[PDB]
Amino acid sequence: QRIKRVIGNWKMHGRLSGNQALLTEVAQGAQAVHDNVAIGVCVPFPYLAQAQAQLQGGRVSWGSQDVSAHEQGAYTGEVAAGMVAEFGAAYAIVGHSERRAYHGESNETVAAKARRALAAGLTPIVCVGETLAEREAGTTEQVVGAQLDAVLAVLSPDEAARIVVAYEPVWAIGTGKSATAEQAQQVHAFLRGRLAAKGAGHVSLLYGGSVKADNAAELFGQPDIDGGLIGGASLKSGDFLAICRAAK
Amino acid sequence: QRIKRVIGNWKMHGRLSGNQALLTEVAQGAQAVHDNVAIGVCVPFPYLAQAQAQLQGGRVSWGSQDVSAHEQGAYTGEVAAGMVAEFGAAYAIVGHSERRAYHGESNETVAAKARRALAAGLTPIVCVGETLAEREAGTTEQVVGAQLDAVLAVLSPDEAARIVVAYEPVWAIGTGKSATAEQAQQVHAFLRGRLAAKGAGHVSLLYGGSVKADNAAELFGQPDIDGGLIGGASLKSGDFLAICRAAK
Ligand code: NA
Ligand code: NA
Repeated sequence: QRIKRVIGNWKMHGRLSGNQALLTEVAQGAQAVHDNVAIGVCVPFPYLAQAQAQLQGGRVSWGSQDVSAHEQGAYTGEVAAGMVAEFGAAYAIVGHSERRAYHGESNETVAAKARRALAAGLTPIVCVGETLAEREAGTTEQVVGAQLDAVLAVLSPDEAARIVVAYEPVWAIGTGKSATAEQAQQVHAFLRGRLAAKGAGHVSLLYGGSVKADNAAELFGQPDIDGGLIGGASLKSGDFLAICRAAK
Repeated sequence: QRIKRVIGNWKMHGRLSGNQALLTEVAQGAQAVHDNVAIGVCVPFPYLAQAQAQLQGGRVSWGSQDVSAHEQGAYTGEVAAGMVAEFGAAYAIVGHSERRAYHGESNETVAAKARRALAAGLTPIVCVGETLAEREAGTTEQVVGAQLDAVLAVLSPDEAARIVVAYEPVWAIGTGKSATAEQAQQVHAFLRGRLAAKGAGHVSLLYGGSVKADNAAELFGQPDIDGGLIGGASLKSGDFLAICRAAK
């Protein structure tokens, strides 16, 4: 029995007063979700203090959407895992496809980010995923395998047991193709096998493609999908809670 | 006369209790500095709320070390200029050499960041600077000129009159080489001419190389150097205030 999780990635959205509305609604609605679902939100850096003040003591966790590969130094604009941790955050997303694409983050850089998260007392949500070109070239397993291996290679098994992994079907996001639950399960089963070989087979594997209120039950019903890293639906409390309830 | 400014770039340093100590010392010391010097600190994103609570109503301004090229969207980890503005920040650093190198930010991306900063009511500190390879190839003017032109091209003159520009001699970093005051002036005079041709000739031009208590007066005495964007010396209140006082 592995941990079920529904974690919202707000991405670059939110201002103080809209954040307070979403956070109150989610905290109030979360009381009605089955108690085995770990619910969390990852907010933009400046609002970590707000998320703490509003959610502290409740069942909703919070986190950042990135952390630096280093603990300190001449890295203008970057935020250290140690900084995020001081606001009682539980999570840090590392290696999101948007950052691998737009910021050029390599497999090895993501591995360093995972380690920094752990060292600071956060649970890293380690994102992996292949592009359309990669999938059509038949290299899905080589790619997401190399991404995950790079992270596992710098951790002991006991450290690896503490991560979360998220699969993003980048090939189905704004390309004209779409993913089925079965196609998701196929990659999750592959990733589960790599985790087991490391001795981290119990780690939560979250689906990070398009998750909406109408498809959550089908996706989360798959045997190796333990929940979701939710995009746009995480911005409207009704949709987000609907998704949280489907993870029972 | 143009606005004299000394702005500390903390880079990726600081935790809550050390931040409070530095902020207190700087605010207290700032009360004795000549009143024509605009003193500011740019802090990591999670501490913008802390800088506001501690500095509000005083003469020390605060800012972020970056802002997104976009106002909102699917840009996991990125922080919008609007978000920074809600914490009463006056500044955002855009195009720092560390971000052009480590994050691949192009000339045109920096220009978009400047615009987002202005639209949100921040003063962007637009960083320009050439590498060693560039300087030794004789291309200093072609490079820093292109970097500045990209930002000026997307602004009207009235908009351009609101920016700050900082020159970073990237060629002096980890190279053993150093810049003289006369060399700094030569580049500033070139950048001043480009600003004047746009109708933005009154803009503050800050020197962003290595500034220490013992060299500040010589650098800031140059006719086109209006102050400094300070690195490591910004981390110790005594050294930072020394630098601030020299901008009289
Ligand atoms: Na399942
Ligand atoms: Na001067």
